[PDB]
Amino acid sequence: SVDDSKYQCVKLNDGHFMPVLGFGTYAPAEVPKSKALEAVKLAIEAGFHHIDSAHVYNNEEQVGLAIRSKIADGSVKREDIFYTSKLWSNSHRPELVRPALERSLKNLQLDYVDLYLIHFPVSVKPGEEVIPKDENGKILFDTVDLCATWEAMEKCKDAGLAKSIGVSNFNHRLLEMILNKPGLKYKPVCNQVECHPYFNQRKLLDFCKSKDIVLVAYSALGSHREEPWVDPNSPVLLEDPVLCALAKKHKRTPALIALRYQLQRGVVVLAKSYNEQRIRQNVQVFEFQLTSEEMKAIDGLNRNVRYLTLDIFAGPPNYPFSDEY
Ligand SMILES: NC(=O)c1ccc[n+]([C@@H]2O[C@H](COP(=O)([O-])OP(=O)(O)OC[C@H]3O[C@@H](n4cnc5c(N)ncnc54)[C@H](OP(=O)(O)O)[C@@H]3O)[C@@H](O)[C@H]2O)c1
Ligand SMILES: CC(=O)[C@H]1CC[C@H]2[C@@H]3CCC4=CC(=O)CC[C@]4(C)[C@H]3CC[C@]12C
Repeated sequence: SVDDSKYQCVKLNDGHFMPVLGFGTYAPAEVPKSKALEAVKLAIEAGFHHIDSAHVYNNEEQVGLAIRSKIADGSVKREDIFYTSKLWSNSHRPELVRPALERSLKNLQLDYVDLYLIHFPVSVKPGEEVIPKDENGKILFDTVDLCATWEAMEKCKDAGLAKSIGVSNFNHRLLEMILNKPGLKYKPVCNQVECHPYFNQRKLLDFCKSKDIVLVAYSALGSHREEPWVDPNSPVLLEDPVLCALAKKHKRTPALIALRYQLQRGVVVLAKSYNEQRIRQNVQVFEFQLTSEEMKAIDGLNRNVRYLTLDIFAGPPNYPFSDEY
Protein backbone atom coordinates (compact mmCIF):
# COMPACT_ATOMS: atom_id res chain seq x y z
CA SER A 1 0.00 0.00 0.00
CA VAL A 2 1.68 3.27 -1.22
CA ASP A 3 -0.32 5.57 1.17
CA ASP A 4 -3.20 4.04 3.21
CA SER A 5 -3.29 6.97 5.66
CA LYS A 6 -5.47 8.88 3.14
CA TYR A 7 -8.72 7.92 1.38
CA GLN A 8 -11.61 9.51 -0.52
CA CYS A 9 -14.16 11.44 1.53
CA VAL A 10 -16.97 13.93 1.02
CA LYS A 11 -17.73 16.89 3.29
CA LEU A 12 -21.21 16.64 4.83
CA ASN A 13 -23.38 19.68 5.57
CA ASP A 14 -22.45 19.50 9.31
CA GLY A 15 -18.71 19.69 8.70
CA HIS A 16 -17.99 15.92 9.18
CA PHE A 17 -16.35 13.86 6.44
CA MET A 18 -17.90 10.69 4.97
CA PRO A 19 -15.77 8.12 3.11
CA VAL A 20 -17.29 7.77 -0.39
CA LEU A 21 -17.21 3.88 -0.37
CA GLY A 22 -19.09 2.12 2.41
CA PHE A 23 -19.18 -1.56 3.44
CA GLY A 24 -22.68 -3.00 3.65
CA THR A 25 -23.18 -5.57 6.43
CA TYR A 26 -26.71 -6.96 5.96
CA ALA A 27 -26.85 -10.68 5.26
CA PRO A 28 -29.87 -12.95 4.82
CA ALA A 29 -31.24 -14.85 7.76
CA GLU A 30 -29.74 -18.22 6.68
CA VAL A 31 -26.21 -16.71 7.11
CA PRO A 32 -24.77 -17.10 10.62
CA LYS A 33 -23.41 -14.00 12.48
CA SER A 34 -19.76 -15.10 12.87
CA LYS A 35 -19.65 -14.28 9.19
CA ALA A 36 -20.31 -10.57 9.80
CA LEU A 37 -17.38 -10.42 12.20
CA GLU A 38 -14.89 -11.79 9.70
CA ALA A 39 -16.27 -9.86 6.71
CA VAL A 40 -15.96 -6.53 8.55
CA LYS A 41 -12.38 -7.31 9.50
CA LEU A 42 -11.64 -8.18 5.88
CA ALA A 43 -13.31 -4.91 4.66
CA ILE A 44 -11.24 -2.81 7.03
CA GLU A 45 -8.12 -4.65 5.97
CA ALA A 46 -8.99 -4.08 2.28
CA GLY A 47 -9.32 -0.26 2.82
CA PHE A 48 -12.99 0.31 3.59
CA HIS A 49 -13.28 3.17 6.11
CA HIS A 50 -17.10 3.45 6.08
CA ILE A 51 -19.22 0.58 7.59
CA ASP A 52 -23.01 0.55 7.40
CA SER A 53 -25.28 -1.39 9.69
CA ALA A 54 -28.57 -1.04 11.59
CA HIS A 55 -30.24 -2.27 14.74
CA VAL A 56 -32.60 -4.49 12.76
CA TYR A 57 -29.78 -6.35 10.89
CA ASN A 58 -29.03 -8.07 14.19
CA ASN A 59 -25.25 -7.94 13.69
CA GLU A 60 -24.07 -4.97 15.68
CA GLU A 61 -22.37 -7.08 18.36
CA GLN A 62 -20.29 -8.71 15.61
CA VAL A 63 -19.70 -5.52 13.63
CA GLY A 64 -18.62 -3.73 16.80
CA LEU A 65 -16.22 -6.50 17.73
CA ALA A 66 -14.67 -6.43 14.25
CA ILE A 67 -14.13 -2.64 14.49
CA ARG A 68 -12.64 -2.82 18.00
CA SER A 69 -10.52 -5.79 17.06
CA LYS A 70 -9.03 -3.83 14.13
CA ILE A 71 -8.40 -0.79 16.33
CA ALA A 72 -6.84 -2.91 19.04
CA ASP A 73 -4.46 -4.69 16.63
CA GLY A 74 -3.26 -1.34 15.25
CA SER A 75 -4.80 -1.62 11.75
CA VAL A 76 -6.97 1.42 12.13
CA LYS A 77 -7.87 4.29 14.46
CA ARG A 78 -11.48 5.01 15.59
CA GLU A 79 -11.39 8.35 13.76
CA ASP A 80 -10.60 6.59 10.53
CA ILE A 81 -13.73 4.48 10.78
CA PHE A 82 -17.07 5.99 9.81
CA TYR A 83 -19.74 3.75 11.40
CA THR A 84 -23.46 4.10 10.55
CA SER A 85 -26.40 2.69 12.53
CA LYS A 86 -30.14 3.12 12.09
CA LEU A 87 -33.20 3.64 14.25
CA TRP A 88 -35.83 0.98 13.59
CA SER A 89 -39.45 1.96 13.12
CA ASN A 90 -40.70 0.66 16.51
CA SER A 91 -38.60 3.37 18.18
CA HIS A 92 -39.71 6.53 16.20
CA ARG A 93 -41.52 7.97 19.21
CA PRO A 94 -39.25 10.70 20.44
CA GLU A 95 -39.02 9.22 23.91
CA LEU A 96 -37.56 5.96 22.48
CA VAL A 97 -34.96 7.33 20.04
CA ARG A 98 -32.17 7.89 22.45
CA PRO A 99 -32.70 4.51 24.27
CA ALA A 100 -32.54 2.76 20.90
CA LEU A 101 -29.27 4.51 20.06
CA GLU A 102 -27.80 3.67 23.53
CA ARG A 103 -28.82 0.09 22.93
CA SER A 104 -27.00 -0.02 19.60
CA LEU A 105 -23.95 1.51 21.22
CA LYS A 106 -24.06 -1.04 24.04
CA ASN A 107 -24.18 -3.97 21.59
CA LEU A 108 -21.33 -2.32 19.65
CA GLN A 109 -19.30 -1.40 22.74
CA LEU A 110 -18.56 1.92 21.07
CA ASP A 111 -19.01 5.39 22.59
CA TYR A 112 -20.53 6.94 19.48
CA VAL A 113 -21.74 6.25 15.98
CA ASP A 114 -20.53 8.43 13.16
CA LEU A 115 -23.97 8.48 11.59
CA TYR A 116 -27.46 7.61 12.88
CA LEU A 117 -30.38 7.40 10.44
CA ILE A 118 -34.09 7.08 10.65
CA HIS A 119 -34.17 3.75 8.85
CA PHE A 120 -37.67 3.88 7.26
CA PRO A 121 -40.39 6.56 7.58
CA VAL A 122 -43.38 4.35 8.43
CA SER A 123 -43.71 3.92 12.17
CA VAL A 124 -44.90 0.79 13.86
CA LYS A 125 -46.00 0.17 17.47
CA PRO A 126 -43.17 0.20 20.09
CA GLY A 127 -42.29 -3.03 21.80
CA GLU A 128 -40.10 -6.01 21.40
CA GLU A 129 -41.53 -7.13 18.02
CA VAL A 130 -39.77 -5.44 15.11
CA ILE A 131 -42.92 -5.96 13.05
CA PRO A 132 -45.87 -5.95 15.41
CA LYS A 133 -49.09 -7.64 14.12
CA ASP A 134 -52.68 -7.83 15.24
CA GLU A 135 -54.92 -10.90 15.58
CA ASN A 136 -55.64 -10.85 11.85
CA GLY A 137 -51.96 -10.71 10.92
CA LYS A 138 -52.09 -6.93 10.11
CA ILE A 139 -49.15 -4.76 10.95
CA LEU A 140 -49.85 -2.37 13.78
CA PHE A 141 -48.89 0.98 12.41
CA ASP A 142 -48.21 3.89 14.74
CA THR A 143 -49.00 7.58 14.20
CA VAL A 144 -45.81 9.46 15.00
CA ASP A 145 -44.77 12.89 13.83
CA LEU A 146 -41.27 12.37 12.31
CA CYS A 147 -40.46 16.00 13.08
CA ALA A 148 -40.56 14.96 16.71
CA THR A 149 -38.42 11.91 15.87
CA TRP A 150 -35.94 14.26 14.15
CA GLU A 151 -35.76 16.48 17.22
CA ALA A 152 -34.77 13.54 19.37
CA MET A 153 -32.15 12.69 16.74
CA GLU A 154 -30.83 16.25 17.09
CA LYS A 155 -30.44 15.77 20.81
CA CYS A 156 -28.46 12.55 20.21
CA LYS A 157 -26.05 14.61 18.07
CA ASP A 158 -25.83 17.33 20.70
CA ALA A 159 -25.09 14.69 23.39
CA GLY A 160 -22.20 13.38 21.15
CA LEU A 161 -23.72 9.90 20.71
CA ALA A 162 -24.01 10.45 16.93
CA LYS A 163 -21.51 12.68 15.20
CA SER A 164 -23.93 13.17 12.24
CA ILE A 165 -27.64 12.45 11.68
CA GLY A 166 -29.57 11.66 8.50
CA VAL A 167 -32.41 9.68 7.03
CA SER A 168 -33.10 6.65 4.83
CA ASN A 169 -35.88 5.79 2.45
CA PHE A 170 -37.24 9.35 2.49
CA ASN A 171 -38.92 10.78 -0.52
CA HIS A 172 -39.05 14.44 -1.69
CA ARG A 173 -42.05 15.28 0.49
CA LEU A 174 -40.60 13.74 3.65
CA LEU A 175 -37.28 15.46 3.18
CA GLU A 176 -39.12 18.83 2.76
CA MET A 177 -41.06 18.17 5.96
CA ILE A 178 -37.76 17.82 7.86
CA LEU A 179 -36.05 20.78 6.07
CA ASN A 180 -39.09 23.06 6.91
CA LYS A 181 -39.40 21.82 10.50
CA PRO A 182 -40.00 24.55 13.17
CA GLY A 183 -36.86 25.04 15.16
CA LEU A 184 -34.74 22.87 12.83
CA LYS A 185 -31.26 22.59 14.25
CA TYR A 186 -29.47 20.03 11.97
CA LYS A 187 -30.35 19.19 8.43
CA PRO A 188 -29.97 15.55 7.61
CA VAL A 189 -26.55 14.94 6.21
CA CYS A 190 -27.78 12.21 3.86
CA ASN A 191 -30.65 10.27 2.44
CA GLN A 192 -29.71 6.59 2.05
CA VAL A 193 -31.91 5.05 -0.62
CA GLU A 194 -31.84 2.32 -3.23
CA CYS A 195 -29.74 3.47 -6.20
CA HIS A 196 -28.22 1.63 -9.15
CA PRO A 197 -28.28 1.87 -12.94
CA TYR A 198 -31.80 0.35 -13.22
CA PHE A 199 -33.14 2.90 -10.63
CA ASN A 200 -30.73 5.82 -10.85
CA GLN A 201 -32.79 8.21 -8.68
CA ARG A 202 -31.83 11.28 -10.79
CA LYS A 203 -34.76 13.43 -9.63
CA LEU A 204 -34.30 12.59 -5.93
CA LEU A 205 -30.53 12.96 -6.33
CA ASP A 206 -30.85 16.49 -7.84
CA PHE A 207 -33.18 17.47 -5.06
CA CYS A 208 -30.69 16.19 -2.46
CA LYS A 209 -27.82 18.02 -4.13
CA SER A 210 -29.79 21.32 -4.20
CA LYS A 211 -29.94 21.03 -0.38
CA ASP A 212 -26.43 19.74 0.09
CA ILE A 213 -27.79 16.34 1.27
CA VAL A 214 -25.58 13.46 0.16
CA LEU A 215 -27.39 10.54 -1.43
CA VAL A 216 -26.05 7.20 -0.22
CA ALA A 217 -26.82 4.30 -2.50
CA TYR A 218 -27.86 0.94 -1.19
CA SER A 219 -28.46 -2.13 -3.31
CA ALA A 220 -25.98 -0.50 -5.65
CA LEU A 221 -25.02 -3.97 -6.95
CA GLY A 222 -28.61 -5.01 -7.45
CA SER A 223 -29.49 -6.00 -3.84
CA HIS A 224 -29.19 -9.17 -1.81
CA ARG A 225 -32.18 -10.57 -3.72
CA GLU A 226 -33.52 -12.20 -0.51
CA GLU A 227 -37.18 -13.32 -0.75
CA PRO A 228 -39.78 -12.23 0.14
CA TRP A 229 -38.07 -8.73 0.17
CA VAL A 230 -37.03 -8.88 -3.45
CA ASP A 231 -38.90 -10.57 -6.30
CA PRO A 232 -36.76 -13.46 -7.80
CA ASN A 233 -37.81 -12.46 -11.38
CA SER A 234 -36.64 -8.86 -11.05
CA PRO A 235 -33.79 -8.49 -13.54
CA VAL A 236 -30.28 -9.26 -12.21
CA LEU A 237 -28.47 -5.95 -12.44
CA LEU A 238 -25.01 -7.43 -12.72
CA GLU A 239 -25.95 -9.40 -15.88
CA ASP A 240 -26.70 -6.18 -17.70
CA PRO A 241 -25.02 -6.38 -21.10
CA VAL A 242 -23.96 -2.66 -21.15
CA LEU A 243 -22.40 -3.06 -17.70
CA CYS A 244 -20.71 -6.30 -18.81
CA ALA A 245 -19.40 -4.70 -22.02
CA LEU A 246 -17.92 -1.71 -20.07
CA ALA A 247 -16.43 -4.16 -17.60
CA LYS A 248 -14.66 -6.12 -20.32
CA LYS A 249 -13.47 -2.95 -22.04
CA HIS A 250 -11.99 -1.67 -18.74
CA LYS A 251 -10.73 -5.03 -17.53
CA ARG A 252 -12.91 -4.71 -14.52
CA THR A 253 -16.21 -6.21 -13.50
CA PRO A 254 -19.89 -5.34 -13.74
CA ALA A 255 -19.95 -4.62 -10.05
CA LEU A 256 -17.06 -2.18 -10.26
CA ILE A 257 -18.73 -0.35 -13.14
CA ALA A 258 -21.92 0.01 -11.09
CA LEU A 259 -19.94 1.32 -8.13
CA ARG A 260 -17.81 3.75 -10.17
CA TYR A 261 -20.88 5.20 -11.84
CA GLN A 262 -22.19 6.28 -8.42
CA LEU A 263 -18.86 7.88 -7.43
CA GLN A 264 -18.71 9.96 -10.60
CA ARG A 265 -22.29 11.31 -10.20
CA GLY A 266 -21.60 12.52 -6.62
CA VAL A 267 -23.18 9.57 -4.73
CA VAL A 268 -21.65 7.81 -1.78
CA VAL A 269 -21.88 4.12 -2.56
CA LEU A 270 -22.33 1.07 -0.35
CA ALA A 271 -21.34 -2.44 -1.38
CA LYS A 272 -22.07 -5.53 0.67
CA SER A 273 -19.86 -8.66 0.34
CA TYR A 274 -18.92 -11.43 2.70
CA ASN A 275 -16.41 -12.81 0.21
CA GLU A 276 -12.66 -12.12 0.54
CA GLN A 277 -12.14 -11.60 -3.16
CA ARG A 278 -15.20 -9.47 -3.85
CA ILE A 279 -14.49 -7.34 -0.81
CA ARG A 280 -11.01 -6.55 -2.14
CA GLN A 281 -12.25 -6.25 -5.65
CA ASN A 282 -14.78 -3.54 -4.73
CA VAL A 283 -12.04 -1.28 -3.42
CA GLN A 284 -10.71 -1.23 -7.00
CA VAL A 285 -13.43 1.42 -7.63
CA PHE A 286 -10.73 4.00 -7.04
CA GLU A 287 -8.31 2.61 -9.70
CA PHE A 288 -10.09 3.61 -12.93
CA GLN A 289 -12.50 6.18 -14.37
CA LEU A 290 -15.49 6.27 -16.78
CA THR A 291 -15.68 8.66 -19.70
CA SER A 292 -18.67 10.94 -20.28
CA GLU A 293 -19.91 8.71 -23.04
CA GLU A 294 -19.72 5.66 -20.75
CA MET A 295 -21.58 7.60 -17.98
CA LYS A 296 -24.26 8.51 -20.53
CA ALA A 297 -24.63 4.89 -21.61
CA ILE A 298 -25.08 3.87 -17.93
CA ASP A 299 -27.64 6.69 -17.42
CA GLY A 300 -29.57 5.16 -20.33
CA LEU A 301 -30.05 1.86 -18.34
CA ASN A 302 -32.59 3.52 -16.04
CA ARG A 303 -35.73 1.46 -16.12
CA ASN A 304 -37.78 1.89 -12.98
CA VAL A 305 -36.75 -1.35 -11.31
CA ARG A 306 -37.03 -0.97 -7.57
CA TYR A 307 -35.78 -4.13 -5.85
CA LEU A 308 -36.82 -3.10 -2.32
CA THR A 309 -40.45 -1.90 -2.45
CA LEU A 310 -40.90 -2.71 1.23
CA ASP A 311 -44.61 -2.76 0.51
CA ILE A 312 -45.32 -4.52 3.76
CA PHE A 313 -45.25 -0.91 4.96
CA ALA A 314 -47.59 0.50 2.30
CA GLY A 315 -50.84 2.27 3.30
CA PRO A 316 -49.90 5.06 5.70
CA PRO A 317 -49.10 8.47 4.21
CA ASN A 318 -45.42 8.21 5.12
CA TYR A 319 -44.97 5.15 2.86
CA PRO A 320 -42.33 6.76 0.64
CA PHE A 321 -42.44 4.93 -2.68
CA SER A 322 -45.93 5.85 -4.00
CA ASP A 323 -44.94 9.44 -4.95
CA GLU A 324 -43.04 9.93 -8.18
CA TYR A 325 -39.99 10.79 -6.06
N1 LIG B 1 -31.27 1.54 4.49
C1 LIG B 1 -31.91 0.48 3.94
O1 LIG B 1 -33.07 0.27 3.89
C2 LIG B 1 -31.05 -0.58 3.29
C3 LIG B 1 -31.58 -1.52 2.51
C4 LIG B 1 -30.72 -2.42 1.94
C5 LIG B 1 -29.36 -2.28 2.20
N2 LIG B 1 -28.87 -1.32 2.98
C6 LIG B 1 -27.44 -1.19 3.24
O2 LIG B 1 -26.71 -1.25 2.03
C7 LIG B 1 -26.03 -2.47 1.90
C8 LIG B 1 -25.94 -2.98 0.47
O3 LIG B 1 -27.13 -3.34 -0.15
P1 LIG B 1 -27.54 -4.83 -0.36
O4 LIG B 1 -27.28 -5.57 0.77
O5 LIG B 1 -28.83 -4.77 -0.86
O6 LIG B 1 -26.69 -5.45 -1.53
P2 LIG B 1 -25.77 -4.90 -2.68
O7 LIG B 1 -24.58 -4.46 -2.16
O8 LIG B 1 -26.43 -4.28 -3.70
O9 LIG B 1 -25.36 -6.19 -3.36
C9 LIG B 1 -24.59 -7.19 -2.78
C10 LIG B 1 -24.67 -8.55 -3.38
O10 LIG B 1 -23.74 -8.55 -4.42
C11 LIG B 1 -22.70 -9.45 -4.21
N3 LIG B 1 -21.40 -8.88 -4.60
C12 LIG B 1 -20.66 -8.07 -3.92
N4 LIG B 1 -19.62 -7.72 -4.56
C13 LIG B 1 -19.61 -8.28 -5.71
C14 LIG B 1 -18.72 -8.33 -6.88
N5 LIG B 1 -17.60 -7.68 -6.92
N6 LIG B 1 -19.12 -9.09 -7.87
C15 LIG B 1 -20.25 -9.76 -7.84
N7 LIG B 1 -21.08 -9.73 -6.84
C16 LIG B 1 -20.81 -9.07 -5.74
C17 LIG B 1 -22.82 -9.99 -2.80
O11 LIG B 1 -22.46 -11.37 -2.65
P3 LIG B 1 -21.25 -11.80 -1.90
O12 LIG B 1 -21.58 -11.36 -0.66
O13 LIG B 1 -21.30 -13.17 -1.95
O14 LIG B 1 -20.06 -11.19 -2.45
C18 LIG B 1 -24.24 -9.64 -2.40
O15 LIG B 1 -25.11 -10.73 -2.55
C19 LIG B 1 -26.63 -3.40 2.95
O16 LIG B 1 -25.88 -4.51 3.38
C20 LIG B 1 -26.94 -2.40 4.04
O17 LIG B 1 -25.84 -2.14 4.84
C21 LIG B 1 -29.70 -0.49 3.47
C1 LIG C 1 -31.83 -5.15 4.54
C2 LIG C 1 -33.25 -4.99 4.08
O1 LIG C 1 -33.45 -4.98 2.90
C3 LIG C 1 -34.33 -4.74 5.10
C4 LIG C 1 -35.67 -4.38 4.53
C5 LIG C 1 -36.72 -4.94 5.47
C6 LIG C 1 -35.98 -5.53 6.65
C7 LIG C 1 -36.60 -6.72 7.37
C8 LIG C 1 -37.85 -6.38 8.13
C9 LIG C 1 -38.49 -7.61 8.74
C10 LIG C 1 -37.50 -8.38 9.56
C11 LIG C 1 -37.94 -8.87 10.71
C12 LIG C 1 -37.06 -9.66 11.55
O2 LIG C 1 -37.39 -10.07 12.61
C13 LIG C 1 -35.68 -9.91 11.06
C14 LIG C 1 -35.23 -8.73 10.26
C15 LIG C 1 -36.10 -8.58 9.07
C16 LIG C 1 -35.98 -9.84 8.21
C17 LIG C 1 -35.61 -7.33 8.34
C18 LIG C 1 -34.23 -7.46 7.71
C19 LIG C 1 -33.80 -6.10 7.18
C20 LIG C 1 -34.68 -5.90 6.01
C21 LIG C 1 -34.79 -7.18 5.20
